Amino acid sequence: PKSVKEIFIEMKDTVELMVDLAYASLLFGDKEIAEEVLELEERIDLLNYQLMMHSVLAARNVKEAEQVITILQIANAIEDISNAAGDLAKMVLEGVELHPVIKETILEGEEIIGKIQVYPESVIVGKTLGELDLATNTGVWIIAVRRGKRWIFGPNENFKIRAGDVLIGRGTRTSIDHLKEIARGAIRVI
Amino acid sequence: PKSVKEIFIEMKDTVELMVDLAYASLLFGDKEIAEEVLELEERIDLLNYQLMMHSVLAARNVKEAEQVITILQIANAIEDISNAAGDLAKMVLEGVELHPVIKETILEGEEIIGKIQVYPESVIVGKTLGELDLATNTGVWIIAVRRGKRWIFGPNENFKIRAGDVLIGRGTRTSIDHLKEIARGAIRVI
Ligand SMILES: [Cs+]
Ligand SMILES: [Cs+]
Ligand SMILES: [Cs+]
Ligand SMILES: [Cs+]
Ligand SMILES: [Cs+]
Ligand SMILES: [Cs+]
Ligand SMILES: [Cs+]
Ligand SMILES: [Cs+]
Ligand SMILES: [Cs+]
Ligand SMILES: [Cs+]
Ligand SMILES: [Cs+]
Ligand SMILES: [Cs+]
Ligand SMILES: [Cs+]
Ligand SMILES: [Cs+]
Ligand SMILES: [Cs+]
Ligand SMILES: [Cs+]
Ligand SMILES: [Cs+]
Ligand SMILES: [Cs+]
Ligand SMILES: [Cs+]
Ligand SMILES: [Cs+]
Repeated sequence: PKSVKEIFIEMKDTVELMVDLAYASLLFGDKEIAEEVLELEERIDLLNYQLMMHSVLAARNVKEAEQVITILQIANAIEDISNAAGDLAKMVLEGVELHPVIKETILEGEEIIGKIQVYPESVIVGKTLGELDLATNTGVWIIAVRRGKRWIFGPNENFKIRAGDVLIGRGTRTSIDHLKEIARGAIRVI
Repeated sequence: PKSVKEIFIEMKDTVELMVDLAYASLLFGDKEIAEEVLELEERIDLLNYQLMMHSVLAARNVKEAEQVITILQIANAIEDISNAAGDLAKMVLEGVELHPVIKETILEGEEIIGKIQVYPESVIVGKTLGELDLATNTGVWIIAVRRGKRWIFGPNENFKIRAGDVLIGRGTRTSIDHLKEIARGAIRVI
């Protein structure tokens, strides 16, 4: 038996990832990332359905119905951000020629998206994301990892980095360049 | 003369802030933060109008019209995320009783929102955000600052921290607790 909070947290955590990937796919014109986004859009509809199922069954009296509505209302805004993400994804899958200012805009905002190469020498090779907490210890958020021909989306704390992995992360420009050097093996301390 | 990129970057940077504040206002039931969000919603419509004005005037031939459309299309998704943020803000301004799982959900997601007290002893007192780059050097994003009776939203790199300021930031739970100790003066190094 899942809780409303459980379901709700995954919705928020998933849509945050979806918006990040929609931008990743636009920047790299990557159709596989774009397709991950639409799969996630489905999971959101499924989570929202379940949130409604729990919510509806839970209101006993008037005051509680009133509250259960504030939840649906928020899940609705999350729902709208999810479809918006899907929209950006479709543009990539459609294969339309993107105006150059789009990729530059994603690389020059307060928070950009960056691609990081991991070298054999890097002090992070062998460390899990959990152990590392780059989000925590570097402000760079790892949203995906291209390990050869495969993609690991929304990797967890168990995921262990290998030389050759290409980290896809979000953070400030400075956060990303820094992290890149830690990955070339230029910076031996994290 | 502004450029399309200029306008576009502010749109993306502003909506990212709006979503962050919509959550801040929900968590603290703060009506002033909520009202900032709606003011920002207006600025987005204004930026989008200008983006359209530039875009429309810029397409010379067919291929270029095609590209200018990919821009409008994205500005449209940004537009939808902005209205979604406004929706969350309205719930706070409406003063409706929020279901308890909402504030817990904002405090228990991958990325939470936190309130940070700055003490006289803190090594950050006297430092500008620019100089500091907490986003960069700590992964905590400062989205607003309650300095007494006033709010500084989306503070820039010039903003200089004072004892007594209450920093509103976004980051992982660990990033936020850490930053809190640097603010109590418990941790003398950043
Ligand atoms: Cs490509
Ligand atoms: Cs959806
Ligand atoms: Cs019921
Ligand atoms: Cs909706
Ligand atoms: Cs809608
Ligand atoms: Cs393309
Ligand atoms: Cs650190
Ligand atoms: Cs995963
Ligand atoms: Cs995850
Ligand atoms: Cs590689
Ligand atoms: Cs309040
Ligand atoms: Cs708007
Ligand atoms: Cs024209
Ligand atoms: Cs729209
Ligand atoms: Cs819409
Ligand atoms: Cs309230
Ligand atoms: Cs650091
Ligand atoms: Cs500002
Ligand atoms: Cs700013
Ligand atoms: Cs204070």
